[PDB]
Amino acid sequence: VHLTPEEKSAVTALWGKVNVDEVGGEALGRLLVVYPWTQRFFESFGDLSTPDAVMGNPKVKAHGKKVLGAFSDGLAHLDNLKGTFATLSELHCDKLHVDPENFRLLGNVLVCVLAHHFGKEFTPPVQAAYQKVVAGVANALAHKYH
Amino acid sequence: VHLTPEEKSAVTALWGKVNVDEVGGEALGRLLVVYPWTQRFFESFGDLSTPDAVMGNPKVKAHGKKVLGAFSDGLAHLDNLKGTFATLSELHCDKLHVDPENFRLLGNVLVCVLAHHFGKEFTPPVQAAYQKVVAGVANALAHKYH
Amino acid sequence: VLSPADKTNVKAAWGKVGAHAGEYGAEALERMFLSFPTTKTYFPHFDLSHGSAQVKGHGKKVADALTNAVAHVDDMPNALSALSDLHAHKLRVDPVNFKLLSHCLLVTLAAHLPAEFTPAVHASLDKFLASVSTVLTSKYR
Amino acid sequence: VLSPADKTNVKAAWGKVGAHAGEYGAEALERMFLSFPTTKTYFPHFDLSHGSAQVKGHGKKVADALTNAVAHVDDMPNALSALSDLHAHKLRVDPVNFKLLSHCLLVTLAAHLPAEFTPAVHASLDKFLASVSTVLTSKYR
Ligand code: HEM
Ligand code: HEM
Ligand code: HEM
Ligand code: HEM
Ligand SMILES: *Cc1ccc(CO)o1
Ligand SMILES: *Cc1ccc(CO)o1
Repeated sequence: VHLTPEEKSAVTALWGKVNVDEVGGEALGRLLVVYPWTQRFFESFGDLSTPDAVMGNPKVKAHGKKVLGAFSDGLAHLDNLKGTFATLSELHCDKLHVDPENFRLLGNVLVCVLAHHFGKEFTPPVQAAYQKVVAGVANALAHKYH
Repeated sequence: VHLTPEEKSAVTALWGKVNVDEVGGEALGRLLVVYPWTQRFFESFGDLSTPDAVMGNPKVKAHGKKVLGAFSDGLAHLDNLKGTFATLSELHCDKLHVDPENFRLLGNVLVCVLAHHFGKEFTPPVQAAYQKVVAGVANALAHKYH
Repeated sequence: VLSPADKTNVKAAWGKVGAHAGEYGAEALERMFLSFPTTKTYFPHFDLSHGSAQVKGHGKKVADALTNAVAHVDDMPNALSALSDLHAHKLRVDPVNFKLLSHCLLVTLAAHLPAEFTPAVHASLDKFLASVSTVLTSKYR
Repeated sequence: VLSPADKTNVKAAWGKVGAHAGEYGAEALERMFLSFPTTKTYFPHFDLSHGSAQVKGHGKKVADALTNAVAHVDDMPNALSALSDLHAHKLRVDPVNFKLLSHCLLVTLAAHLPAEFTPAVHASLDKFLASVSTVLTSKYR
């Protein structure tokens, strides 16, 4: 991924304000609510039967912290995303068989969560930079499918 | 992409019977009819206003010959589709900005045209082998997006 | 959204399919399971072997659903409400798999209808199958 | 296909936009043009700079078309027929671009209406925008 120096700085400054304990669970929860077929991959998490049950599910919140840490790793390795996510790609592709369009969906849900949390601070130029990041992460995760 | 040795034999055996002068134009023509937003990329080709115009359009037929020739090249280098399609990938992604979902659509229209020509000879196992090929071609063409 | 010409083509083409609809439904399933083996995860208890009586019986069910949708083409959400609950609410089928089966149905029709699978018919059937897929993947009941 | 709960959620959330229509539509367009520069190809005659008066006025037309779509949620092919003719017949907009603008509209709503943009409402607005997009990309006359 190619971010300008200004984009990298704006992305980093915003990400430093992200609640590491909550934003991942919020993004994963909204994926399961907005795109309910993704719940099929997470039946072991228990009750996902209503939006409130999804968003309040402790297994969703706990796994979301791991998802967010993977995005954090991507942000620390913007020039080598494919190597950073090689093992995650084999897991999601060779083992879980997640259709890669869903990678794009989670990235865009994360963008919606950042916009929801930061309001007017999530400016169009900051979003543009985050779209490059989440596209890179999704491409890297889909790399082993190819 | 992979393809078992039996899948490789079935694919090349069928392709030896494909008419190189017409099948590419039929696939491109049906893409323009079935997915009409794709006509936006072909304004220099002339009248595309009816299915009869599309399927009889001389520029569609001539260009389709080149498209089919690119598929033939892919079939000759199944273990290096990415390199084989490198020049076309920069053309379609960096110059034309064709959305890569359309590569998958054209590959699947080609599969339909093969089934149309070969009938019962286009068995489920033969189709399954061609789906690996056209997925590999589409991913290779989209490489400059990755 | 189907045009009047689309609806004409779909009713005509599915008429030409005729009594072979159940066979073509079974052939489309077999094509899908072989070409896109990830779809087999939705059918863990099925005999998915070539020519299994279970897949042939399920293909008849899929085809009869499509025949009903053709007959109710102006009112598909109402016609397909129970199937939508099954696929979208209970089974949670990823919408990508509907594109796969729809494609395999189109391949099956192409393989069996060399005299009638015109470009216009191909285009109209694609829109019909996409519309059915939207209904079956929507939670509205 | 939208549920009764979906329509309730979309009317409730979109009704709060009100006179922000032009500002919020312009913001969604600006987000799209900056985030996905390939979309700019459809607007060659446009000044696309940040505070462009062209984008501000076009954004109001888009937002108001959505308000009209919300009012005619049960009747969108009829209500949006002229827009479908524009986007599908004349402009030939690639369907992918509707997903991009729809996402940028959700981002814009999320940035401005945090209390309203719940997971359930997010989900309903996504389906609504997907439904609008299907109409605008279909050639049904
Ligand atoms: C950018 C997108 C994504 C990222 C960064 C991501 C990241 C991760 C991470 C870090 C793990 C934990 C791996 C481990 O414990 O070794 C994981 C597991 C998993 N992911 Fe993803 N993921 C993404 C998208 C998706 C999507 C879209 C789906 C399905 C729709 C999915 C399904 C799963 C499942 C089922 C697991 C295992 C959960 C469990 O049973 O504990 N992932 N992912
Ligand atoms: C997916 C398989 C595809 C293959 C194998 C393929 C192959 C080719 C080839 C061989 C050329 C000629 C390059 C040259 O002469 O230098 C070409 C050009 C072109 N392709 Fe594709 N193509 C594919 C898909 C598409 C799709 C899906 C679109 C648009 C919807 C598209 C749009 C174009 C255009 C606009 C040109 C230039 C035509 C002109 O104005 O001369 N291609 N392609
Ligand atoms: C045109 C698209 C489709 C149509 C018209 C259709 C129709 C049907 C019908 C009629 C049934 C039987 C209903 C009953 O027994 O009460 C059924 C069941 C089922 N369908 Fe579909 N279907 C479609 C696509 C799909 C796809 C793409 C998948 C997954 C890849 C899928 C997975 C299933 C499963 C798992 C069952 C239950 C089988 C069982 O346990 O007996 N369907 N569908
Ligand atoms: C929810 C989705 C959309 C809605 C509701 C919408 C609505 C509208 C409206 C109301 C107009 C103006 C009608 C008039 O002034 O007479 C318009 C024009 C236009 N739209 Fe869209 N639109 C949508 C998506 C898109 C997308 C995704 C693109 C391409 C990226 C696009 C490209 C255009 C263009 C090029 C025009 C003509 C502008 C001009 O030259 O005046 N639209 N649309
Ligand atoms: C009429 C129509 C074309 C495509 C779709 C998807 O629901 O619907
Ligand atoms: C009702 C509904 C949800 C998604 C779509 C796409 O046309 O329609």
